[PDB]
This record gives sequence, structure tokens and C-alpha cells, in this order.
Amino acid sequence: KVFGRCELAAAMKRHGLDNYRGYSLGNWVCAAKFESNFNTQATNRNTDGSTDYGILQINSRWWCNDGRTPGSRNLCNIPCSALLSSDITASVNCAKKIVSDGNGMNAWVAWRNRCKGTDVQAWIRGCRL
Ligand SMILES: [Cl-]
Ligand code: NA
Repeated sequence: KVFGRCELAAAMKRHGLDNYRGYSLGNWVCAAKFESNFNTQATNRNTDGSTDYGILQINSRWWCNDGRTPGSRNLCNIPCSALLSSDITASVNCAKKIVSDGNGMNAWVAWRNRCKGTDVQAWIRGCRL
């Protein structure tokens, strides 16, 4: 499913992401925009053979099992395919563990490079939240 900007902001906010660990809602929407273009079905393969899955491009090297990343962890204890659902619940719950592991949203390279230090509130401007 391809989300609308405000549609996704609303879903993220209902799932507890607003100001989660100090990251305002615009941070999460900005990250999703540049990680996946708001597409829950986005997948991208990394050079080391792991794959990033879903709206937040969660990596199979650490966070989910896709059966083809040898020597990887499954810290969110879910199959990576559950992160491509139109329901963003699993992506959101997994994102909550990732952002809590000590590096904050720097775990998302697109957020670090494209959202960090910008006016992220502009990503929820105009939305009915
Ligand atoms: Cl980037
Ligand atoms: Na894995």
C-alpha cells in the first residue's frame, strides 16, 4: 500500500510514534518518505546480502528473519514479510525497538542524511491529527 502523507502521519501517531523517544511525528514521516516513498511493499537489497523491508526499510541483518541472511539476528522476532503489510503495526513496533537501542533515528541513513536538522514539522503540516 502507498500511503498519503497525512494518512501515514495519522497511523503513526495512533501507534504511539509521536514524540516517541523525543522524535516528533514529522521525523518519522520524513524518514518513511525517503526510505520507502510511503510504500509498504518497498524492498532494497544491501551489498552484504541483507535486505531492507517496508515503509521504514528495516534491515534483515539485525531486526527480522527473511531466511536468506546467514548469520543475522531477528531482534524484532518477526519474519521480514510482516513488514510489508498494509498494516504498519509490525513496522512501527519494530521501529520502536530500533530507535531505543541507543543510536536513535541515526539507524535510518535517509533520516540522518535528509531529515535530521531540517524543518520536519513541515511533513505533518496541514494534516488532521
Ligand atoms: Cl541518504
Ligand atoms: Na535476520
